[PDB]
Amino acid sequence: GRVADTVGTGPTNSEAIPALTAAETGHTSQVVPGDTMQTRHVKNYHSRSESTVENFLCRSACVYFTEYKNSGSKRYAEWVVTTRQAAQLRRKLEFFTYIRFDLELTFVITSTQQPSTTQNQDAQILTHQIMYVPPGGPVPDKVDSYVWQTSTNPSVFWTEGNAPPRMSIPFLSIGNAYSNFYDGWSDFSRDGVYGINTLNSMGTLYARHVNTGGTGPIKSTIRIYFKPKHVKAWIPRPPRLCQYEKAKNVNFQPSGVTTTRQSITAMTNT
Amino acid sequence: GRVADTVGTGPTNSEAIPALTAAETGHTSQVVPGDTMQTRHVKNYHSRSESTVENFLCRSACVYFTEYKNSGSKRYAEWVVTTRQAAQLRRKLEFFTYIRFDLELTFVITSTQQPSTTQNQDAQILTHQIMYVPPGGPVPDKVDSYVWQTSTNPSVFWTEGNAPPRMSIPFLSIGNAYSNFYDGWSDFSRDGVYGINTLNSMGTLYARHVNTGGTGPIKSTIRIYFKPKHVKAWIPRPPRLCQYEKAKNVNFQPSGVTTTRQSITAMTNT
Amino acid sequence: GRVADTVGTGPTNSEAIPALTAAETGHTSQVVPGDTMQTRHVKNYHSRSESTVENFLCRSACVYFTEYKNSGSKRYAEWVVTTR
Amino acid sequence: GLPTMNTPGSCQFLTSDDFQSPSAMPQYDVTPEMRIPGEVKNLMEIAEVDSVVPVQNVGEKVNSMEAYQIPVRSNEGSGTQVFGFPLQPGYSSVFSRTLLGEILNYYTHWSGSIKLTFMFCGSAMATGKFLLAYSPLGAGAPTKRVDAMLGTHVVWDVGLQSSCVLCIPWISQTHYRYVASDECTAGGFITCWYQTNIVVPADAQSSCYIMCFVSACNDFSVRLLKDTPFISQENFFQ
Amino acid sequence: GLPTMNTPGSCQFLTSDDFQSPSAMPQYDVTPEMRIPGEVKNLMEIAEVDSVVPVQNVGE
Amino acid sequence: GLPTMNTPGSCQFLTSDDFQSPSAMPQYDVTPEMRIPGEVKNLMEIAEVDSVVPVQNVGE
Amino acid sequence: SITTPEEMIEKAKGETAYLPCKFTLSPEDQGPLDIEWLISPADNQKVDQVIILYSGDKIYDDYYPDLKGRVHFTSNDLKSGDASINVTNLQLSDIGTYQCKVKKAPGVANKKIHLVVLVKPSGA
Amino acid sequence: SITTPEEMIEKAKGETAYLPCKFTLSPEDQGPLDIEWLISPADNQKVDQVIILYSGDKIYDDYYPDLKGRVHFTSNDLKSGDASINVTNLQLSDIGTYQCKVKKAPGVANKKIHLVVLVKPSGA
Amino acid sequence: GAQVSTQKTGAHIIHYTNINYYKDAASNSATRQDFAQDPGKFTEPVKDIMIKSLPALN
Amino acid sequence: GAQVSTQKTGAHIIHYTNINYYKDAASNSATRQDFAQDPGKFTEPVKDIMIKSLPALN
Amino acid sequence: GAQVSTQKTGAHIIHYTNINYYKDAASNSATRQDFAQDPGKFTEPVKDIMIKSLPALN
Amino acid sequence: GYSDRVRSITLGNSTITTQECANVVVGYGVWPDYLKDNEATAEDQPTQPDVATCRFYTLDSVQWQKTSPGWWWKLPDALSNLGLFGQNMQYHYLGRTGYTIHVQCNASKFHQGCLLVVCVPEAEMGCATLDNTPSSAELLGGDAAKEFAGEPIASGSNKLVQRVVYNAGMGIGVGNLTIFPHQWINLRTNNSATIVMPYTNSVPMDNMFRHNNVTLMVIPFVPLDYCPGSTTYVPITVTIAPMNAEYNGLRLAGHQ
Amino acid sequence: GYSDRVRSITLGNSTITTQECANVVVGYGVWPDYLKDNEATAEDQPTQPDVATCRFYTLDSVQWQKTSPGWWWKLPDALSNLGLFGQNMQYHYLGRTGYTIHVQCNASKFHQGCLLVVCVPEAEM
Repeated sequence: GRVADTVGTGPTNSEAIPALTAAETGHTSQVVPGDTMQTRHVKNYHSRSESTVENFLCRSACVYFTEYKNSGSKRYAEWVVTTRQAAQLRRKLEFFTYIRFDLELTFVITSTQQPSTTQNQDAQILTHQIMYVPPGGPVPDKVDSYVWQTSTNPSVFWTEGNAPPRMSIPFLSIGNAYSNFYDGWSDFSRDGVYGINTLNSMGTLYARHVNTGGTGPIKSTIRIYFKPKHVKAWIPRPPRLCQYEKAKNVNFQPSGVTTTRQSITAMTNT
Repeated sequence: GRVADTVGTGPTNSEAIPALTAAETGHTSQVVPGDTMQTRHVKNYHSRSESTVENFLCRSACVYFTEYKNSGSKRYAEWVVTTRQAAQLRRKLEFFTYIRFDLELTFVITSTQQPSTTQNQDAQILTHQIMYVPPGGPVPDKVDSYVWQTSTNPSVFWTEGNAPPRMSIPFLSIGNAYSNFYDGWSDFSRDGVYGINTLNSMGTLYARHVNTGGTGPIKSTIRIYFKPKHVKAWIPRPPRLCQYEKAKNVNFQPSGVTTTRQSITAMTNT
Repeated sequence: GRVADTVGTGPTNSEAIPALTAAETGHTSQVVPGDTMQTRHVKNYHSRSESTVENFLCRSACVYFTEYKNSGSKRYAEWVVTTR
Repeated sequence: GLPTMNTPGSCQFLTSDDFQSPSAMPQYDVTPEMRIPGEVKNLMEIAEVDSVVPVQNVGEKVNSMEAYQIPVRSNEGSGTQVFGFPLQPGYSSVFSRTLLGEILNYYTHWSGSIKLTFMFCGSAMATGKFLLAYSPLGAGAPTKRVDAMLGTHVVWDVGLQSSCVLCIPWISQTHYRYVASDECTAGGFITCWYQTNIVVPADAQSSCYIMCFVSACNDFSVRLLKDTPFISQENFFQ
Repeated sequence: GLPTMNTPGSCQFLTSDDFQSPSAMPQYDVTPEMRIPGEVKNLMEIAEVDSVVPVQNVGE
Repeated sequence: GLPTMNTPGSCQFLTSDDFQSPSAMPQYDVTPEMRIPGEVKNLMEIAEVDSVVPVQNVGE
Repeated sequence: SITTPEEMIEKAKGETAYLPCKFTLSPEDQGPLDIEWLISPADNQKVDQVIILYSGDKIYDDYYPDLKGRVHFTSNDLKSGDASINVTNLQLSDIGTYQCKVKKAPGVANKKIHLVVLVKPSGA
Repeated sequence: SITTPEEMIEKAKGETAYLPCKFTLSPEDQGPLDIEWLISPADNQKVDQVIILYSGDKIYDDYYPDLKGRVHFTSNDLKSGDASINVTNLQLSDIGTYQCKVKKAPGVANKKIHLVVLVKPSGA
Repeated sequence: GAQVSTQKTGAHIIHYTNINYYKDAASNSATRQDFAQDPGKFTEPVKDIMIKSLPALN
Repeated sequence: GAQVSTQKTGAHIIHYTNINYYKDAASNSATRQDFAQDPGKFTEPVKDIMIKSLPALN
Repeated sequence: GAQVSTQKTGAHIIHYTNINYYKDAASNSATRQDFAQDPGKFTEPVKDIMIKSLPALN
Repeated sequence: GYSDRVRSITLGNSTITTQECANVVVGYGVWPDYLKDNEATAEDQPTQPDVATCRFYTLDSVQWQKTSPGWWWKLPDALSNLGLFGQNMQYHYLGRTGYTIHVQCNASKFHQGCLLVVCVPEAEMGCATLDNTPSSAELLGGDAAKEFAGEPIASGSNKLVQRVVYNAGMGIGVGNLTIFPHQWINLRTNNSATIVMPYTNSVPMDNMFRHNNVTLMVIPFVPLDYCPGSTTYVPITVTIAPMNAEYNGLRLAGHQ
Repeated sequence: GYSDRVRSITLGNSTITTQECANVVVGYGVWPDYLKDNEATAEDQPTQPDVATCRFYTLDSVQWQKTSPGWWWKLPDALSNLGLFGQNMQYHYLGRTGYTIHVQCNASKFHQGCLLVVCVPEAEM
């Protein structure tokens, strides 16, 4: 894991020309300082461990959050699982064309009492259900549906005040890797929406209150955190320059290649 | 556990007729693609581990839930233990004629304050009792009965806010297996209710509040989750087509064998 | 811990009278079905583990309960320990 | 006390967890096991058994035995179509209620080859030849016999051996396909055509019926358990 | 701290549980055991003893 | 019960933690790995590749 | 539960109807036995009215002035599994739906009998 | 989602506009299908008004008195992925923005069409 | 100083581990696997043995 | 008395540890790694073996 | 079946213990100590090797 | 020479021959046998009558009409009035048996049709009235065949079986009945079906009057057809032989 | 058992079965094979497509009437518009092939008639 040492070199007068090459060939020069100047010998101990692909990707990030109430219209939350709605993790993943990983999911669930006129509020403690529906499974259309029975769908039940709930998911693709980019169509006539496949289909998450607590209104928020683990990745790419616009495509607004300075010899930015 | 490889085959001209057989015999043909076309050789690594009977059955499912209050008329809950009141788990079990399993029971208990006019509500924390009465044991007829003394009946006591209570139950039949189907009677004159035996008798569960909390009214709900473990099963059956009607019998409303399409060459459903 | 097997027996005609005894003596007869009828042989695997004195007695039971308040007259509870 | 630290996940109830737990019934002695015929170890053992396909699932025919019957007859020509349906073993209404289909609807992914057995059920005096064809996706379903002939197919000659097997081999860009309907993992087409006619002598019926059966090959498997869309409920039964 | 995770069932009181627990009376010295006649190990030992049947259990 | 004592840090969620956790999908069989060209093990492998500098970054 | 919980019985005026209610107990059912018969008359808009009760070892008649002295239990031993009743001297004004309710905790069962009384004695 | 969610279409008075709404389903989308078409007219300040609905296996017309009998679905089989509509006998007072809303839980998609109707038949 | 012992299982072996944590025997868990029996002190408490195939009184 | 066993992994091994804590077998965790199969009792339940390359009836 | 491995330390070795608790590999902790590198597929992807002291084109 | 189309089966004082057969299906691979010492629970010495009861009994014939939905027979009960098998059923608490089932139907090379022959363990059937369960007379044909129906049985306040054929009286899809042991009688190939069925139950022995543990079903999937001038009466005929029969618990005769 | 009346023939992604056949005639005793080095004259490396072109193609059917005189098909040309065999015919100066020909006609035990099936080299008409 260590970085390379510096070989000490003395003066030189010869036909060897390490510093002259031809960039046309597609080759990157392997020159070191000793090729073009006198250097001392250095015993370098610095390490490259913090820039492995795993260490670069393996931190928790919030990919999405939403809300649901204990009364009224929106009694449960519903989210198609994806990495493309939050900028910071999407950008890190799109350094690579193809990638395999497992996931650690952590949920941060919090609640807030809402303004009301109801007197004598003595709410009991709230439990929450989170259900994961794989693609193709039937989905709940109301907070009191037989679907929440979860005979075969994994569900986590969690009571407020305890540690946040967490579970692992294996690499889940029908392909040999997830594809971050797809230059093509799903329909053989190419008259459809471009860039859409189902190699990244992961399913849907539903969240509800199991009990209502008390007589007052209460709104909860669920934040979903993805941490990739056991990562393998292929075919590095230029990082995303333009700001993201849509979750389902790469559409952008054009922008300059960097920011400006005053003149070609100016030593500061503008 | 792996699936079988594909043997590569070349062209053929002979008296061997692997693709001609006689379905009359009750035998299912053992043909593979190499019998009827040229194939390459494939090293298949796919596994069948997710369709073992154990992995197919060993997930928690809610079989039943009910409610009880801290005041008023219905002060405790009472449930004869069975798998036949919830559709999803019943259907999975009825793939098989006979089956042995152990159980893991998990209880999800939650409470809600009910509307009232009482002022100054300062309720203390609620503890709950769940009692299991084997068949033949005396049963409580009021929330304050000597039966809740539980000298020999297993009971779990549980305070709200902690992790959900859980316990294991061994295979409990007087027979050598549970029977999912019984084509007969319990009385020797066959003038009784058809399809009733006591090979699946498991007992009764009772649940109550130990303390009342505060001066306000509070309703709790107990959800019961069954997970089978250590499964053995025999004599597979056609899966249930018609919707379930009753808990204690197989009675159905007739229905077609599938849904329709427009014509015998139509490529889509209707 | 297992229970006893059943020995298979055939017909009999003799002076042996296992089924006749005298209860006056205070003795309980040790007769088994093979003494008085033809029986097959049975390999019995049933166990007696759930009726040991320990397993019969070792369950939690509520022997007593009482009440006390945070104010007023009865501020503490007091109980002489007993099973009766 | 041994110094410990609780991690996230502490005190959750995850329905697919696998933990030990105390038994409510200490030292209870289970009834001994019996040797019962027909023990099942794996659901694929069921999938490999043939079951009858409801090919003629048109209108009111799903409320009778006619859904399982495929009509054939003596024609005044040749090469017309007998049936066609798509290779969607979990989602096509042709396949969804077979043994194979009912098992598939508890899973998210499927892979492997499939067998279709046909049994001719005319009189012994009837003869005929049939073309059974599978056409991989990308060009749509064939509409003539001369286009169906380009794909993978069997020419079935009816005789003393009454049944013929078409093997649908696994030809896919992915290792697995979805059970639900999905165009990125389209399966292709299955069709059947008159190769020659049905020919009978006088005093024999010129109309006849074929029956079709489906099962899985020894290379078949399923992934990712889920709930079936076929069973449902509005209240607890009684 | 050793990283741990509490499972469901944590902090319940199940009346047929079998757990260790700290004694309230450290190092107390129990009275020695005596050889008493009639020791019972199993309730079936009682069941195998004859007792008198009330066959004529009619009215008074 | 083994006598234990929870340390500070118990029940926190630290985003750079590295703990085991139960899988929601027991015994699921992942798609086998393929030999794909261009595998990346370390971000420095990217940094050592030449790219074009925008030196004349003045105005429009 | 009760053997045939849904049925219909046809008799003529002046004859006396047998309403069968035969039940079987489960081993779980260990509470005390309660037996209730109630009525919903066809002609009348009154509904769910007790006509005869059995509880705590004894019978209670005298709940429906109309059936006064004309509703009795048919078994010498009711708790063995027989809660059938006889109605006597039938007339048109009692055509309706009779309901038999048997309770023994945890178990609970009911049975509905639709009694039709016809003018002429004839099953057509 | 819907194929081309933003577009503009130009036709002449008396001709009949085709408003394409073609959609594709994801494997996650397993709820029941709902299809709504609403309108925001250019001349008028009324906004977001349903003109034609499809739900629970059947169509519902008769929501906009103005388009009475002149708004229909173009497909014999709508749930296969075609929710396009025809408007007929176009006049200036309907120039506006039409909106196609397709729902099948979890999935939801919409499409905006800006219909311009011109006096003379000419794309210039 | 762990002890390994057999679990209760069915008939047609699997083991479990224990370690005592406390200093008094009265803190240990219950003794649930003592299956010895001796009914002959209650049945047959007679001075002269009684052979079952013979007459009891002669 | 710990038991070490192999985890479920992918194809192109890593182990885990278990110790039983309770006195009954019914307290143990599930049996998820039993991958034996035997479909020949349901397919091919015929008295006379049927060789696939031959005619079924002769 | 514990595994002992080296911790990350400074330069101018100390060990840690792990035991897997679950039955699937996807439950294990991250793989943070894979320090292999191979930049020659991105730098220098040329058919003819290019010796640094020579002219690139001759 | 030899032919695998011919077969002879001899049991007790009876023998059956056939010249156009398919094969023989054996249960779930398991041939019938007496109960062993290490699986027995009843302690008395069993009687094993062995030729008086293990032999072929031929039931009443049944007509295959062009619209026939199909037939069923509950197995202990079908033979319950019939010979010393019936007498031993009547005098004993407990019984145990397997079966050899043989279904016969011949027709000319000019007739066509196809029957499924299946042996269904524990065929618990449904009532037309959802609250009720069917009466004994509706379920037990008793040496006479019971018939399926073509249309759904109307609901009343009755005790009739919900008889419609495409749900097999069991709320299932009838085409999936091939998971059970079975054969097809296809008139152009075959005039006989034979199934050897072992004892199947969740207990080692059972009462033979209270519980019917297997049910034979015979169902036409392809209807009988022929042309005028051909014979119109085509019967089906079932013959059943118990195998390895045993009985325990002798007492006075009856079932109540 | 066995019967010499049944036959299966598999080529590429196609297979043909028959239950009432006679035997198989092989040419002049010679089974088809690729051209060898010591008989070749064209020097370029040949393409050998091998399942894309060596497979069964079924032609349009023909009615046997009581007065039918008979039919003929010239062989390269019959397949010339048909699949990748046709495409490879269209893109190359030179080609070389053998054939498996299979002619099918069923009728009842009550029909009668007799057909000659012949393969004629160089049928100049």
